[PDB]
Parts: sequence; structure tokens; C-alpha cells
Amino acid sequence: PPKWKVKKQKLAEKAAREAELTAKKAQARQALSIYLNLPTLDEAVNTLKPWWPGLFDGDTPRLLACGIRDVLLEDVAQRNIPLSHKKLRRAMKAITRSESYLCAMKAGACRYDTEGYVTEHISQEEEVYAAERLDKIRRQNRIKAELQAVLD
Repeated sequence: PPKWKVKKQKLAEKAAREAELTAKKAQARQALSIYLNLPTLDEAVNTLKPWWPGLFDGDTPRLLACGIRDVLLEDVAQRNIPLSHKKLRRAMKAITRSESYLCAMKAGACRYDTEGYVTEHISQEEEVYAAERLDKIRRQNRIKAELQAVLD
């Protein structure tokens, strides 16, 4: 058909693609929301490592002594460390739910306290638990990686 007619059509198509794309990114954003409720592993490690370096081998979190949160809370107040119970709790969750931490939970593996003492050994029941959580965590991770790529 005419030229002004074609130029207006091509401009509409271009606007469509650009509105469509912006639409799926907004959708990916909303879907990703639930997967970003906890701090990232790097953020979690950086929250705890400065105060309790014994809990880390380099940047890698060691398996944590049972009930250690209560000890960390006590230490935060004695040292007047700027860290709320909530932020402590969230960083610990990000760590114990990471693939690396879950992979380390094998029968006979050691849990450590802040001074480097072994407090418990991982049981067969904890190993079964970890393998199953790992199965779901990886699925969640693949979903958020895909969604993030939509955004990138």
C-alpha cells in the first residue's frame, strides 16, 4: 500500500516488540520476587565472616554447630556488633540453604563453633535431609537463573 502507510505500520510493529519485551521483563521481575527474599550467599558470608572468621574456610562456610545462633547473639551484644537478630537469622539461612553447604552435609562430617571446635558429626538422617533439600534448592536456582537472564 502507500509509503506513509508502511512507515506507520513498521513503527507500530517496532513499538509492539518493545512493549512486549518490556512486558515479559516486568513479568520475570514479579516472578523473581519470591526468590530474592533472602540475602545472597556472598552478602551472607560478608555479614558473618568479619565477626566469626572461624566459621569460614576462606569464603566457604563451614557446617555450623547446632544452636550456634544463640552464641552469636550473645557475642554481638558483648562486642556491640552492629547486627540485628533478623539480619543474623537471614544471613544464616542464606548460608545453610546454599548448594555448597548442603553438599557438605555428609555422614561423619564435622560441625564447628566459632573457636574452631568440632561440636557434632553429621548423621545419616541429616545427610538424607540435605540430599533432598539440595534437590529442591537446585531447581529453585535454575528457575531464578533463567528469570534473571530474561532481565539481562
